[PDB]
Amino acid sequence: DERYARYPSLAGRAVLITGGATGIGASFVEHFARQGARVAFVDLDEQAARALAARLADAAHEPVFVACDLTDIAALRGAIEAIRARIGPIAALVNNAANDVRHAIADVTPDSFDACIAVNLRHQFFAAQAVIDDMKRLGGGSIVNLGSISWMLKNAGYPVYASAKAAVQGLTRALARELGPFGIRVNTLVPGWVMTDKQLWLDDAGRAAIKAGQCIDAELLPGDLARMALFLAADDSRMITAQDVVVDGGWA
Amino acid sequence: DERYARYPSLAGRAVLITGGATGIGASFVEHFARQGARVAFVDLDEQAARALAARLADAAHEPVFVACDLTDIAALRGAIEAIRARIGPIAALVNNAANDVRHAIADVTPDSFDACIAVNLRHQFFAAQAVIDDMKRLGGGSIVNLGSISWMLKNAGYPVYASAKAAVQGLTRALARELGPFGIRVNTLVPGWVMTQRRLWLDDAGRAAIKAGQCIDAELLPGDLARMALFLAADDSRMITAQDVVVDGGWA
Amino acid sequence: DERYARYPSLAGRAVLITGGATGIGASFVEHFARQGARVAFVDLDEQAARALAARLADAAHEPVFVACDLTDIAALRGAIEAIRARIGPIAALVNNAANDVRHAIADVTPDSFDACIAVNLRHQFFAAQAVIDDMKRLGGGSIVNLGSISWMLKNAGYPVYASAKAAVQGLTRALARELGPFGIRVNTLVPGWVMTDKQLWLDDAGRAAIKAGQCIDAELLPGDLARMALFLAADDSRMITAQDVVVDGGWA
Amino acid sequence: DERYARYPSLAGRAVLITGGATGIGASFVEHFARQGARVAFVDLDEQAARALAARLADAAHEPVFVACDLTDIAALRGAIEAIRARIGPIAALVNNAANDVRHAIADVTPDSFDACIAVNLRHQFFAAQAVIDDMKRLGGGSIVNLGSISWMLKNAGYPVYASAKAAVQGLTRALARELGPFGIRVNTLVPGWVMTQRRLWLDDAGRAAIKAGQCIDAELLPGDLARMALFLAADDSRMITAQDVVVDGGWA
Repeated sequence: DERYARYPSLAGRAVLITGGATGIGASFVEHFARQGARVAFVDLDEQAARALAARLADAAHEPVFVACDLTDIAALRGAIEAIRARIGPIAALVNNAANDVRHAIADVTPDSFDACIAVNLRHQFFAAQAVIDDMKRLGGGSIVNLGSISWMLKNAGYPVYASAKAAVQGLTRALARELGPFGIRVNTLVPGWVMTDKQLWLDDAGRAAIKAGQCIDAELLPGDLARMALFLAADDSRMITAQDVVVDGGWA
Repeated sequence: DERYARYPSLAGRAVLITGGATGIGASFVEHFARQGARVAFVDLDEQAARALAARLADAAHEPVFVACDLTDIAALRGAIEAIRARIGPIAALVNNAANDVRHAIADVTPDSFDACIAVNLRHQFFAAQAVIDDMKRLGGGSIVNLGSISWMLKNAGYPVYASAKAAVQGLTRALARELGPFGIRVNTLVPGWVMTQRRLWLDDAGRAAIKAGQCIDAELLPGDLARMALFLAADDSRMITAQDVVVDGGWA
Repeated sequence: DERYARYPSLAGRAVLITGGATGIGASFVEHFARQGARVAFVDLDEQAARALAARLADAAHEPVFVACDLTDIAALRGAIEAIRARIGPIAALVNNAANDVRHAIADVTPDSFDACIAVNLRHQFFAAQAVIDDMKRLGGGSIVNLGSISWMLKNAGYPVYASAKAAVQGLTRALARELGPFGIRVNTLVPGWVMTDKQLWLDDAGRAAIKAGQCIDAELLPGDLARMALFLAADDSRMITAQDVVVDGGWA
Repeated sequence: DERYARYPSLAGRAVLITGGATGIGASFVEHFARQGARVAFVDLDEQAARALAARLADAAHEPVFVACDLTDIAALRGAIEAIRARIGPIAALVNNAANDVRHAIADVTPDSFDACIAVNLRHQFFAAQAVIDDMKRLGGGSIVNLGSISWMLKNAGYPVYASAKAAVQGLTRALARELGPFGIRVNTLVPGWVMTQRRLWLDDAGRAAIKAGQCIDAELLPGDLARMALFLAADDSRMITAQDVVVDGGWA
């Protein structure tokens, strides 16, 4: 859309997005590709991944995909290595992959707790760990960790997810301190209730909750999040680090 | 600088900046003018205002201004009315004017308290009040209120300034709730220690404090803040409202 | 009530409460009096003040009252002087007086803005200013500034009140830094929606909002706030300073 | 110390503390025991646990304990069941056990990540899970989760610990929402730099950092935290839930 910004510093920039095949992940892939970045992404959904790359084949750089289960850290490290060979040293990382499946407090088991941490928090740390050397060599970079307003609203229904997403604050801040001396910014990008393909299907009370919660009476869309990530990855935000950057219509 | 973003939605957009003639105010005026906006500003200092407009006369629109004292709400309102006559309805307001002069707790008088509130907080409210109808007519807009990390760091030296700048949170949030039904966003933009003053001129302890405080060991510049204001005023940030948008190298 | 704490350090302690005649102010007066403190309070409502002192005449110390309009700083300073003569150097100050009268954005005038700041924020600063020397002489003390969840929830209906109450954060933090070297703690005490005599009179939507907002489905009462203030004024909280101490059932 | 509060509601109250044998854990055990509570604790170190109970055998109730490894959720659950047999239904839980061992970003492995989450966050969830039914039966209760200012200060040196301690916010808030309908409060208790280590033993720079950070130039002690936990577990704090209750001298 011609109304929105063009970021010269993203042209040719190596950008890695996790969980990139669907949802806001796919919006990140599309937006970066349309800015001329050299995008790569990982996901489990190979069919969706191929579709996304195909509809972006007319970008400056067709996005690169590697299938990966991000609960498997060895696999993730291998995928990042394979990606670096194709797009070069990673300059921006969007730690997006998540799973907000509901779970009752009483039903949580040690294994289900661990799985929730694995699919929401743990890979953010290990993906960051794997790109630091690249960013040092580049003279800086930007790591964008996906958070959530879930815990900020004190939502019921998924206590380990709320915990995992609040954890991102600590991850972001700790990494920002250690990586800032190398020009690496680390920020948490916090979506509100994003209307995706998966998310008029609510009941009246759900619509009322969004309208009462948000200050702005409009649907939050993937592109709202993606444009914020563009700015955070671009040179334009070089002194923004350790922030909780909330894009939510004013709810939380 | 050709590395930074261009925002097509700012071309021709009417933007009003308070305290525009010096400091970060002048950086906001210049950045908006260079994006092609129709900029107006107010400032106490007619000479500084004249100089700023003159050196931006080669922009798409030469910035216009009214010299006045915004502790005088009648004068502020008259200035905004005169500006609206010259640039049309206001689409973005940057509520920037401030005065951080130091004051000891014991030296504060009722008059000096009131003056500090007048020059730091009060005009933000009244400038906003004066542009709401324009933004409602336009179908949206963006109000950017300047905050400060002073109170976040619990700085000594200016307790009424710390109070006035913390107050901006409440102003922002209250306005965001009432104005959001019309597509008007209201955010607080929070600078760190901006080198308008510079690190080199400090003593060893002063330099050390900034280096220890910030995550990134680089000088924060007016342009870091101005680029964030561009994004907040542009269509790109349509669902970002009620935020404390901190640009400070990771200090606060 | 015999179930609640007894604070030995409050016995005989000089405690000043502003706006003490009604509402949570009166609850502070009662609670401190029942702990054996030497209480004084200021208020405009002389009838209510006399009633409150009369029903507490059987405490260790009958509370002392001085009528005062806290928009008049000279009067406030005079009242504090008169109070010090009766209860001794002030060891704890509860900056409680407030007025949350609703006001439309469009209806705010320079005078009404100023009056809202005067009756909500300004006297907190000046009462603090007037007790610092006492607390230095005592070797420490505790200043408790009343805040509000209004601005935290981004409530509509009173933008200058929201601003004034957010300002308390800056006041508290700035004072905490400067006064901490003298053992003076400064904290913001933040009530939720307190059910007072003034506040089953809501409509169904109002009750639903409180039940949806609070985590705990019970009425917040003055005593919930008053017990927190006891702890903050007592020796028990000697290392708690610069906090936003929220007592609200989990809403904000 | 006769200067501090006595909480009548803690007499006979069943209180469970994790990591009870050392550090602030032992201070919690002692303070609750001296208030007349029926204390139980778990700890890895059977010898330290035995010593602690022995030196508190003159309390109204000698503390009881189970030595176990709370990275083993089966063992934790078995311990809590054995404790409930000995002290009755649990009315207050202090989720204290932690390990802040330093770790370089590059040295973190999947195993070491998981172990850090296990010893800092995971057991908080499972201990809470194990006491909910008791608190529902009792008609209320208090769960106090230990946080940290580490991540608030953006400390380097232990990124997974910072992550795990930030996660506690989400755990607290999520549990507070679901448990509040039963009168169960859930709060995060956040210590500063507690002198368990002491200022005198630091180098000049270390002392300076605490003096510059804290508003109050005094050593934070275990008792500062323990008294706050008493208040949070006592009836006195019945409407305080979902909070980050920071006891840190004004640093964070």
